[PDB]
Amino acid sequence: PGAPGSQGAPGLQGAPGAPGSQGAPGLQ
Amino acid sequence: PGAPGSQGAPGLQGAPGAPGSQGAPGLQ
Amino acid sequence: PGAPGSQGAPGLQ
Amino acid sequence: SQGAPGLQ
Repeated sequence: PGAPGSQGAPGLQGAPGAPGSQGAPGLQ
Repeated sequence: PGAPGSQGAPGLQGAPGAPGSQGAPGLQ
Repeated sequence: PGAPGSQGAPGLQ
Repeated sequence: SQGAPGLQ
């Protein structure tokens, strides 16, 4: 029955990141 | 004692959400 | 029964 | 008994 270390919650996201400065065309 | 080492850690993606790196140059 | 491990990944992009 | 990390 017990199994310390067996499959728990399947890995999702885990190490999410993020885009940096997406910028915007404030020019012309 | 269940199934040893059953964890299925994907460890992929899990971070790339909002994509896009435009940094639309401006100023001028 | 056994244990359906991960038949889906909740979330989105 | 148990002994799991997980998630964010």
